[PDB]
Amino acid sequence: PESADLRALAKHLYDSYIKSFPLTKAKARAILTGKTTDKSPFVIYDMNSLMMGEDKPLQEQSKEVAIRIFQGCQFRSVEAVQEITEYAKSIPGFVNLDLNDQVTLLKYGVHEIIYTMLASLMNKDGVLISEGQGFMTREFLKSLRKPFGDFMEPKFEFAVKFNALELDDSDLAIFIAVIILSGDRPGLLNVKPIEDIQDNLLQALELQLKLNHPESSQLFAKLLQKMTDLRQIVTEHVQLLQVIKKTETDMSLHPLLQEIYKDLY
Amino acid sequence: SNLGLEDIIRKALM
Ligand SMILES: *c1ccc([N+](=O)[O-])cc1C(=O)Nc1ccc(-c2nc3cc(C)ccc3o2)cc1
Repeated sequence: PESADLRALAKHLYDSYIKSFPLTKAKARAILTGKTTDKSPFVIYDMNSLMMGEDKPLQEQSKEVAIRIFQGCQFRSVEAVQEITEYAKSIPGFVNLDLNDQVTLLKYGVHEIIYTMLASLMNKDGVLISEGQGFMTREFLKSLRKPFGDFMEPKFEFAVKFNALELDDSDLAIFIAVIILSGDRPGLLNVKPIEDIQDNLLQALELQLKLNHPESSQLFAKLLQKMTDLRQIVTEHVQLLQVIKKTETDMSLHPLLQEIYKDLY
Repeated sequence: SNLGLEDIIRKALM
């Protein structure tokens, strides 16, 4: 009965996730594998293939190129933000929380979730861009001038490890709900009901991983460590902000590469 | 442009 209720919670979350997120992990992987009906993504793997790509314009200045990238990617994240917000409303107990706390939890949580989404678009070789119609290689991105060449590499490093857990959508639904109901965000008024919902979600997650991945070893534990890696990845992004503001001049970047980065995070 | 992430979220919650 306890276990039945943990299974029912997992199902509720999964159904709600499918309703809220059009871009699922299964859909990303079907594009990355080829199972998909339609023709494959165009591969950008060098400057020539970059120029030969145009599936997507004003003249950007030197010491602004990087900040304009971070700002632009954050603005294009809004539909994800809205999707996550919608999913969050379906998490039992969440809308009965203090409005102030709902907003806080999302303000911090969304960035961690956006990285989990980013991982679904990646493999060890590259990342899907331009609504899944393009594929930009990891090798190419790593080859670009300092500081840009170090922008994406750590997200690939995380994504290879995270994707090695082999989570599916039904697992990810509960994972993301666990990330959102973090009782340690700064400024929370009433933590008790938050940590209480998250404890229930943690139960549900444990059982889901046992049932969906009976073969695995410390999958629960390994997955919980990824919250740290996401945390860590989010806290860091600032360290990129301040390598920029004083870098060995200049920060020219080809306009198609600036366009591509605004699709990342 | 004075409306940030919280505005998007608050709007979406309402
Ligand atoms: C956009 C495109 C490309 C890259 N990149 O490293 O290649 C990065 C980005 C980008 O802007 N990433 C980004 C921006 C903001 C945050 C962020 N904002 C936060 C606010 C709060 C309150 C908590 C945590 C936050 O993380 C993360 C990453």
